[PDB]
Amino acid sequence: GSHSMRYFYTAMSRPGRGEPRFITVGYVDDTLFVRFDSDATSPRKEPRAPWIEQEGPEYWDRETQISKTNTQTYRENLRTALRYYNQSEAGSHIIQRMYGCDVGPDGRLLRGYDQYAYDGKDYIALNEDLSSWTAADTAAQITQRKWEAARVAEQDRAYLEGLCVESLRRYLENGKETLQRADPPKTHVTHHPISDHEVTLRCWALGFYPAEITLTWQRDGEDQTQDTELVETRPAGDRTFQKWAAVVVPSGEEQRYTCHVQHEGLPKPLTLRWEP
Amino acid sequence: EEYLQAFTY
Amino acid sequence: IQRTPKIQVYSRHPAENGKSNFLNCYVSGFHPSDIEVDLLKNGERIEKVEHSDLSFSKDWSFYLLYYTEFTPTEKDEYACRVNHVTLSQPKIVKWDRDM
Repeated sequence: GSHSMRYFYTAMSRPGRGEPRFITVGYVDDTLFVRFDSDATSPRKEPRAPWIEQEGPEYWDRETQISKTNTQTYRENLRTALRYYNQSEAGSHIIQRMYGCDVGPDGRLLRGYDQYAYDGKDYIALNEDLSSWTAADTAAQITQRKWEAARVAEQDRAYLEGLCVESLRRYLENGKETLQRADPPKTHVTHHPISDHEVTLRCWALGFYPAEITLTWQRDGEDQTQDTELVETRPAGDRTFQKWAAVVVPSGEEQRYTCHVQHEGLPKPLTLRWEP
Repeated sequence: EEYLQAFTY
Repeated sequence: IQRTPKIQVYSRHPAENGKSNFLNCYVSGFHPSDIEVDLLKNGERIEKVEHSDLSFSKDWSFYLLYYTEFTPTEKDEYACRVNHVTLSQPKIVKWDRDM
């Protein structure tokens, strides 16, 4: 179906401990495929998925050069942000960026992104029009003015509508074995008595790809949103993900509860019950 | 693939 | 501002005593990015634990997976110990093969 490519930059200052560290990771959907760390012994863009190893040396050189220039760029960005926020050079600060494109089943651009953060807060973001900016505050408005004058949005848009979708289409083809395979969750419900009159029903989803999933408990067909313990979807470390949802239920009422599972890998949503 | 956005803040 | 890590300790595959597996500690939702994460076997630090490349969610909060090969047994206790600027003391979360 639809697919995404995203690059994630983290630039972290560390006064007294060297120049700011710059890290990039690239994903297609929920699959990491490339990394860069300025603290590496000989920093370069490195493959993290088999299907990207196909790319010739020129790709790796070009990609490495971008990241190496970014290390210097984001060091300047950090220095600039200190001035814009009247901050001292004693503190550690973080700039983040996430950019990329979403394509439809036909590979056409659905939408592009380019968002920046400072110390975990929105700073500036390219609007969906790929022509204009939303600045979060008066400091980011200064960047906005510079970027407007420098036609940054036009360069972003050229990338988002061109290379971003073109390279993502190629990655999807090269990695079709995996990037175009959904793995459905393996599911079950466990039962643990809490006390004589309360029991925990826990609905498990394991081994699924991609990470998007919905797990919900209903009591008598009514969603138990407020009473469900839902953990964050978590990486198993073999590309797949795990999640569970739990409710505490009155003893003897277990059968009034149903677990509902939606996942792209499932032909239809699943209903599970405690199977004593 | 990335592209180089070289304009600073 | 600062955000405290969410912590989950779990295995890659369902735990089966005497069967090799992976012990994972997933830390998420935290900011800033500096974090200290140890995997413990019977209260002692496991050597040579690996971790994922630093990345973050749409809300800018960071996440990392720390992991080591391990063979669960009946007797052996496992845990994750996490420190972060938001924590006045390191947090220990015990592994529970049902969580």
